[PDB]
Order: sequence, then C-alpha cells, then structure tokens
Amino acid sequence: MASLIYRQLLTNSYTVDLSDEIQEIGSTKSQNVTINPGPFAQTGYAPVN
Amino acid sequence: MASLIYRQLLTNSYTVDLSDEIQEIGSTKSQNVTINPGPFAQTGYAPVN
Amino acid sequence: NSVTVRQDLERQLGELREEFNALSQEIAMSQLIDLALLPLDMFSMFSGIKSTIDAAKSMATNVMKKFKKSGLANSVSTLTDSLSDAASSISRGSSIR
Amino acid sequence: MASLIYRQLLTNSYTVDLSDEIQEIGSTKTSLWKEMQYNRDITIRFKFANTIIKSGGLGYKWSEISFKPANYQYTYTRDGEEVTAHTTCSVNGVNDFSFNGGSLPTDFVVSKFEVIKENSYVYIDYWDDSQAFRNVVYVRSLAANLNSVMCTGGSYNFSLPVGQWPVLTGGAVSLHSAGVTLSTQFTDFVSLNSLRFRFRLAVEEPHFKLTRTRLDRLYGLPAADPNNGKEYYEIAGRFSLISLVPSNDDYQTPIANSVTVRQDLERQLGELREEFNALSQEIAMSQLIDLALLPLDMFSMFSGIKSTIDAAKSMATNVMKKFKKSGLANSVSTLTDSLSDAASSISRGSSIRSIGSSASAWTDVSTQITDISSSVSSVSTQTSTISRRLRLKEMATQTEGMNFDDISAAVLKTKIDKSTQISPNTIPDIVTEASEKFIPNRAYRVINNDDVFEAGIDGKFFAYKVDTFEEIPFDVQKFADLVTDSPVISAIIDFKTLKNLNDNYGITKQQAFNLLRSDPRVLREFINQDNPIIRNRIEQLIMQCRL
Amino acid sequence: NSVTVRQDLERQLGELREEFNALSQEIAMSQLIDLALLPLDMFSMFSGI
Amino acid sequence: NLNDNYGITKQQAFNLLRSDPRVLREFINQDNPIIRNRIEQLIMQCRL
Repeated sequence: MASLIYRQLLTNSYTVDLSDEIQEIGSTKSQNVTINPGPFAQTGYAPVN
Repeated sequence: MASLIYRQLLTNSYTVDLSDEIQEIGSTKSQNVTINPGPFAQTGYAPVN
Repeated sequence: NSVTVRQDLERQLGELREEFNALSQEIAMSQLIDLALLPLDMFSMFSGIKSTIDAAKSMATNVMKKFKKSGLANSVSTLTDSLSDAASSISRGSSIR
Repeated sequence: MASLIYRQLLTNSYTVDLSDEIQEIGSTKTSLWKEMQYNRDITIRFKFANTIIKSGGLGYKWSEISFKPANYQYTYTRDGEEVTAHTTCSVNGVNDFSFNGGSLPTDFVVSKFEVIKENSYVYIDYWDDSQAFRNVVYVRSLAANLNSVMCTGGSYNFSLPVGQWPVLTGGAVSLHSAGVTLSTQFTDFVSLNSLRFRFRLAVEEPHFKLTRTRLDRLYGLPAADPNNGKEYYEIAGRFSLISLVPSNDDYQTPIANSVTVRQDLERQLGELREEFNALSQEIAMSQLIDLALLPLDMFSMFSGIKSTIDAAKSMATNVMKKFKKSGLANSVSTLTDSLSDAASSISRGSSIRSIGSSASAWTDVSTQITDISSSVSSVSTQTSTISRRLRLKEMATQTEGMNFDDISAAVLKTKIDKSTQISPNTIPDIVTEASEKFIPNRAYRVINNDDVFEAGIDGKFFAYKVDTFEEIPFDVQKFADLVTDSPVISAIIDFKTLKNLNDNYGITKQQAFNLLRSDPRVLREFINQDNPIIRNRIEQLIMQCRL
Repeated sequence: NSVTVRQDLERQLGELREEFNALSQEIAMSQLIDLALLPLDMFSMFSGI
Repeated sequence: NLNDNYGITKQQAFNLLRSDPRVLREFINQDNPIIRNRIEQLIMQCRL
C-alpha cells in the first residue's frame, strides 16, 4: 500500500553505506594533519661584540 | 511480527555478495594518499665542510 | 604513527550464552507480548546500537553475511529444491513409502 | 504467490546502479559436469623493486622515490618433483610523504617519497606447471592458509658534491594474507591465467630515520631498499581448490586439463526453446499447484544454481530494470504516469478521454486508439482493451484467489531445475521472455451481490448468475466502473468449463463458492481424485505457456 | 581556509515551496483517490520522471 | 452533518470502518456531498 511503500522506503537503509563507501573509495586523496607546539621562549644572542 | 524480519535477513543474500565484491575491487583501485607538510619550514645548515 | 594498534580479544562463547540465559530468566511478561505484535523492519532491528563506532554498516553487512549459512537457510533451500524436483516430473517412482 | 516474487525483484532494481558504477570504475584503465579435488601444498618467494629519478642541475634536488611491479622466478622441489614459478608483485593505496629543504639551490629536497603503512596492500601471483595449475579456468571456491612474514627494510644513501652523504635506513612491515582470487599474467606474450593473493599489513618497532634532517621516528617501510640485499622472501602455506571440468556423458573418461574460456558456444537462440516445449509436455499433474503457493523469495529462486560467478543477482535484477526494451516495465511506467497526471488535470486532461460510466482512467484510457481487425463487433474491442490493461496491472498490485503468475513462475522453476543445459548467462533472457511471452490470453471475473460476469483478451465475454448458470445480456459501463474499484478474480477456470462440469458431474454449493473465487484448495482436491475435464483444461493451460 | 557558510541550497526550496502550494491548489478530486489504491512502489514513483 | 442525507444500513457499517474507498468514491462521484468539502480542506490542509 502507499503507506506500506513509504515504510518500505524507510526500511532499505542498508544501501546508503554501500553507496557512500563507493563514493569514498573512488573519491580524492586522504590526508593526515600533524601536531604543533604552544608558547615559546623568546631567546637570542646577548654577548656579541 | 518476526515473519518479515527473518524474511529480510534471508533475502539480502543477493546484496551481501555485491558488498564484498565492491569492497574488494575498491581495495584494488584505491588512489594515493598524500600527507601535508604543515605550517612550518624545516631548514638546516646544509653545506658543511 | 605508533608501532601498531592492537585489537582486543573476548571471552569464549560458553559463558556468554549461559549469562545470556541467566539474563533471559528475568524478562517481563505483558510488555513482551505487547512488543510481539508490532512487525518492525530489518532497519529498527539494529537502530539502537552501543557506541556505533564505524560499526553499524559493517555489523549489518556481517549479519547478512553470516545469516545465509545457518541451518534454517539450508533447510529452506532443500525444501524448495526438493519440491521443485518432485513437481518437475516423475523423478522418484517408488523407493520407500 | 509468484506475483510478489515479480514485485519485490522489480523493486530491488535500484541496486543495479551500485554494481554498474563499481564495475565501470574497476575496469577504467544429470549434472554433466564433475569436480576434481585439488589440495597442493605451496610456498612462495617475493621480491620488491624501486624507481628513483633526480632533477638536472647541481645534484641537490631529488624528484621521486617510488615502488614498481617486479617479477622474479625460482625452482621448486616439493613432494619429490620439480616445478618452476613466475611471480609478480604490486602495491596500492600507498601513503605519500615529502620533505622540503627550501628554495635556494644548495639544499636537499625530495618531493615524492612513498612509504607503506596500515592502509595499503600487496599483490602476488603464481605460475605453476602441474596439472592443478592448468585447471583454473572453471573453479567453484578457493581458499588458502599462509604463514606470515616478518619482512624488514634496508638502507639507502645519496651522494652530494660537498659534505658527508645523507643516509636513509630502516623499514618493517608484517604481512597477513586475507583473500585469494583469480587473474591473468604475461611477460613474454604468454598470456594465461593465474591466482592472486592479497595481504594486510602491520609495522614493527624499529625507527626509520633520516640523518642530519629534522625528521625522526618514521613508522612504515619506505621505498629506498626493501630487500636488505637479500634475494627473496620465503612464505609457505596450505592451499585448496575445488575446480571442475566439462566432463563427457560417460564415467570412465575424465579429462586431464581444461582448454579455454570465451569459447564461441553462445548457442543460437530459438534452438534453446523447443526443449522447453518438450519439458512442459512432460511436466506434471498437480504438484506444480502445491509449488504455486509458497512465495519463493530471491534467495530461494537462485539457491540451487551451482555456478562460479556470484553476479547472477545483479543481472537477474537488471532484467526487470531492462524490460524498458519489452512491454512490462514500459507498461507499468506508462500507466502509473497516466493515473498520476490524470489526477491533476481538470482543465484539459479530464475531458479528452472516451466514455465509460464516469471519468476513470482504468476504463476509458484503455480505449485510446487501435486499428480494428477485419470483422468484429464493438463491445468486444472495449472489453479486450480494459481486460488487457487490468490484466497487466491488477496482477502486479494485489488480488484475491490464486493468480496466473504463480503457475507462470511454477513452470519457470520446473524448467530451470530440470533444464540440463543452461549457462548462468542465458537465464537473464529466458526470465524476461517467460515473464512476457507466457500467459497469452486469460479471462477475468468479479463477484457482485449474486451477479457475476467475465471477459478476457480474446474478444469474448459473458454474464451469468451465481446460484444457477444461464447467460444474461451484457452491458458495459456499470460493469466497467464496478471492476475499476474492486479486487478481481483471475479466471483460472473459464465459463464453458464451469458449465460443462456442472452439467456432467454436478456440483454442490460450497464447491461452487470456493471454485468461483479461485481457491486452490478445491481445485487441487478436485483434480487429485479422478481428473475430470478441467484436468484437461489445466493441462492445456500449462501447455499454453509456450515461451 | 574559507570561513564556511552556514547555509546551503535553501534559496531554492524557499521559492519552490510557494509554487508547490500554487500547483497543489488545483489537484483533481476523484482521480487522486484511486491513484492512492495502487501500491505505487519505490521503482514506480521514481521511474516516470 | 451528512446524516441529513440518508446513506444507511449498508453504508454505515462500511464508511464507519473508514477504510473502504468504494463507498466514498461512489459518494464523491455523483452526490457532491459535505464529504467533498471535508476532503478538499484535507487536501488543502497539507499546504507543505
């Protein structure tokens, strides 16, 4: 029935995962960002003459 | 109640094979993965003698 | 960039099954049959899952994979092909009763 | 029964898209058959290659360090025999690392630098010489147990005009085999098939560093020296194979090999139809009716196929994607469109039709246009058109009483399981033809408060009473608009057979009620005991389904 | 990188809804009733488009 | 409201079950009763 067809449309969700992993595997590159420090020391070279 | 639950767990055998095939063939044709250098410049005293 | 990750193991299935029965033996009664009338789906059968760590799709696929090798699947397949062959022609005239 | 089989296999035609896209992206750039056991113990030797390219100038900039598919050989001694092997390697899903020294032309820089981590794969193929290696064109299943290898990496150094040379040491990836399949391989125009091995990865503790560079504690085997100056990589393991051979009719003569695939059999269509006519001529008496009750889902439809390729489901649903070329999917699409757009146009679409009893699409849209035959009446034409349309539709939506597609798929299964010569790639046309070419002309019935009539796609039609049997004169419009909004009874037993059966053998009331409403219970109970004339009618009807 | 916008594709539905209303004003009266009776499935709805 | 028109003794046990399209179709096709207004507002009642 139309309402039953609507519930059927709700049921078959086990294909969206297949679809988007298909999208991902044929998609562009992956990447891995790296780590960075915080504050610093503000040093120099005093005894120069 | 359960009738259709066990019906659907049994019918989707036609889809599980598609799933394993597509995951394998995607594993075959995966593209390259490139890391990012990061927001820093790594330098050093190169020409020592 | 560690040495590697290490998947963890799990206890043998016997203790799981016995404690599963021990958990069954304190189920409610009226709400059980109250639930036993609503025919849900294949979807909400696995809607509420714990921590869903990139697992729901793979777990559903694994359920579908493992379900077809059960005794019930073999029994229904032998049912259907046996009746198809029986109706196909006069294949078995009279061997046993 | 089989009505729902056709419905949900048609609805599950949205899955053809994933298969089509993945297949496109993966190629961019009784039995008369017997199986042989094949369990030959195996081991394998590996080898890795590399490619290095510098940039012209002062010899300070380096462009790419990359892997490359290599192929070696070795001489095997197992079971007291000698065999030679050709093997090739490959890799996919490699991570890319880089190191910039700056811009001025006196500093070291490498642009592309591939290293393997826990996201890649390695591919291996065999070339044996035993007869097991020659029977790998038709295989049922494949499995292999292999031992892991604790592979490592070596050390490479550059060379610069001034200063001591930069070195690059270390590399370590463990291997774990998971998955075996089939492929082809060639090196000297010797193209013939082989089997593939895929592996998962794991890296170990050693540090793979670069000297005097702001770089340390790299994890993963690089492409500098993946061999440590060694020769091969010893990996042993079990192996299984259950391939088959196209054996002859006899039993004393097996075959020592298998010749080839893509053989030009492709046997001519039309010569694969008369044997179905014979099979139907020796089909059954009543057990097909027993078969015509259980709804045989997609799993049970192809449970006993016994093939070598699992893509049968995708093609077998592409077929009810592809009735676009026939008149099944086209008919449902067109008539759903007609009902849909007739439900929105009151201005023009609501007045451009013919007349039944009221503005309905199931009756007057049937009388759209058709060139008339030599000599017929009028009412026959409208009855034929409306019966044809509600035939094509009401069958595929819902009804009461046993329906004709049930027996249609019944004869389908009786042919498929008792075929004895069908390839996995000829069913995706037999199913289409049988869904269309069968069921040529069947009549339909509906009950209305002791008043009942019938018509079919032959130009014939009658009307008669329930609790007696005589003809009453026919009318059109009230009958049309009462069949518009009622479940219909697929007339398995037509009017003349009912009249003859009542006249000769008599009938009780309960039998009349449960027979006029297409209940298979009374049908089987009646044809089982003594096979009267309607046994002839049903044998003709199952004879009628020609192709 | 770009300061990603917090809205996407709404500027189409925002104008499409009113013409939905305008066209739905003049639906038929008897034909949509029996348009509901046939169980128009997942394939049928999305085919004739 | 409709009970001013008779429609009784076979239509009550069906239209009260509120599930059969047959009797409502037969009413809507020729009678043009209050139910026509009811379902017309119902159709309008789902604006979006």
